[PDB]
Amino acid sequence: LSITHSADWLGMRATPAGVLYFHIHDPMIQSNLPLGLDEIEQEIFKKFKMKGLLLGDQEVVRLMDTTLQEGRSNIINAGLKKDGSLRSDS
Amino acid sequence: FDPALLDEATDLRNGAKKLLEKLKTDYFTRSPEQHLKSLAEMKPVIETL
Repeated sequence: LSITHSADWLGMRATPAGVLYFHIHDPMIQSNLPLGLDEIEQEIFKKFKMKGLLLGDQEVVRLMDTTLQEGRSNIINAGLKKDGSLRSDS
Repeated sequence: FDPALLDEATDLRNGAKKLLEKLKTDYFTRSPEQHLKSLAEMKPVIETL
């Protein structure tokens, strides 16, 4: 619906970027290693990585996670390798 | 050599590795002092329970 009406609804025709689920909860961190406050905050953050489906593009993933330069993302279930291509586990 | 035996000995060695890592993550990711501090910290909650 969002794509089919995209041109009419707000202005121009669009392209499916992805469908994402956001888990609403207050997670508990189960760590065997002692964590500083920043590291804890980071783990809590990681617990909110969105599952779903994406469109395989350097542009798409980078747009969804502008922090991601190389490796795995903590927001979207996708990653960028050193070569730059989308990694297969995405 | 013997590919079966060759690849089997490595399994045994990796077995030793996993055992050690398990021992480490179990008891030695925190100092004994840290462990005891955590334990002592939990005391008031137990008393409430």
